[PDB]
Amino acid sequence: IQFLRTDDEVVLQCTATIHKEQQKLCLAAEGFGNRLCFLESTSNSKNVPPDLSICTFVLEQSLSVHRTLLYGHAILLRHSYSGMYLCCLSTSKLAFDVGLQEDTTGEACWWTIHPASKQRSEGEKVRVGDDLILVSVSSERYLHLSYGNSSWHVDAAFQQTLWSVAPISSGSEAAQGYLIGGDVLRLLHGHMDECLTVPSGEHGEEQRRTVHYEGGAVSVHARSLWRLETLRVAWSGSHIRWGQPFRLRHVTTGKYLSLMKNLLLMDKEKADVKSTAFAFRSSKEKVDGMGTSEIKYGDSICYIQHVDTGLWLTYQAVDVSIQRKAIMHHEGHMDDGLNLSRSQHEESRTARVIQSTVFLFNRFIRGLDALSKTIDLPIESVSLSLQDLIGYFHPPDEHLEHEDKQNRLRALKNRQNLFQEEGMINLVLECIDRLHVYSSAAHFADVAGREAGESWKSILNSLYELLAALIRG
Repeated sequence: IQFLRTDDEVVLQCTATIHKEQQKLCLAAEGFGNRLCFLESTSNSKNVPPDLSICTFVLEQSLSVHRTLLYGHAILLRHSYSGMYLCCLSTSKLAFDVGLQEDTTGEACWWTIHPASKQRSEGEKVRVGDDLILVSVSSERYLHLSYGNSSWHVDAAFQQTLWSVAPISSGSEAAQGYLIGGDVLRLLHGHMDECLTVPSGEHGEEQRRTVHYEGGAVSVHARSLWRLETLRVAWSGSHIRWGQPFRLRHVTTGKYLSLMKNLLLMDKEKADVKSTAFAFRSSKEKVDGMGTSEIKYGDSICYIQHVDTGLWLTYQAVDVSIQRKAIMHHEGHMDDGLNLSRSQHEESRTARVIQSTVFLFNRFIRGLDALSKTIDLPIESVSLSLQDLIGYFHPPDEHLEHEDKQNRLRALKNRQNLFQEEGMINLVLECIDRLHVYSSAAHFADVAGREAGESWKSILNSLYELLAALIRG
């Protein structure tokens, strides 16, 4: 029986009815070019990996109207995926939209926690697996589950929804330097200065599915980053222990490492447990809460094992083809030992930004191609993504202090490098080329609709500006 404390990470869950069956849905948001919260299912996990990373919130503050959450407290929920804050927005007749904003000033980002039943009282400690009611301080409406146009949405309304809080991680008891569920990391043969990765961003989607080890500069690039995702929901951010099963998500392409007898990255929808579950072992020799920390970054030598087969993740020596292909084998090599290395928050965020940008721009491009031959043409998301991307690359305002300026400048070079290495310049150029097929905003509108026509020039101007950001000194 555990209590919630600040700096704890949680998923907010509600129960809904789908195909006449109660399914538990999780509160989620992206925050890259979309601010609105939505709902993420945890169904069929034995066959479809859940996307827990967009659903995860950190309990940042908790006060009277690390500290234990009490009923009656106002709390501030930091979305882990974006660094933005759950808030009651002023858009939507009597409901408001719920989403993310940067600004924690004002009452909009604050939520009071209330008993679901007489079982709990104000000032009492919030227990893990207590069903909560959450009230917006700014609007006095409940965090609410609603039905509309054949789907479930989240809004702020004067009707109640019970939310359960599932604990993910507890930052106040996360041992420093140890592997934690949901970590973004690299996997290295340190002696070889090689890391586990996939072919570069100048190859197409189907060409980017194969996995190999590569030395040199990839060890600071986005394509060598992986997210480790455990099989459980509750305590998905607990310490990883030897032999505990997990999936490895390739961040920059979103695909999951899978065994067919070859290794291949597979779409979410194809990523079943038997083919995608691996574990760390400390050699190849024949619970609830954070748990005991066991696997140390930099220090532990780790062997990756496929669970259903027992086979070892290993390499194929180069025959007398430069790079060593990743393969599965019952013996492997005496120097198979992986050294784990934790991703910096910056490169980690940038890799996630790139993967959602690529996904959105690819939809945009496919929409444009369909126009020139029921079309999905996300003009609004494209426009907002481009505004966030241009902010992401904003040069430090000349008014900042020295080290504050130098740190932003260092961060900017890293973002530019990572984007460039993932082929983002050519992606931006391909969007420009497709929009340039049109003579004018009116030409585009005649074909794609008024709204599209009214964003043609502004999207183009943003693409040009982003391009300039992607190459400036």
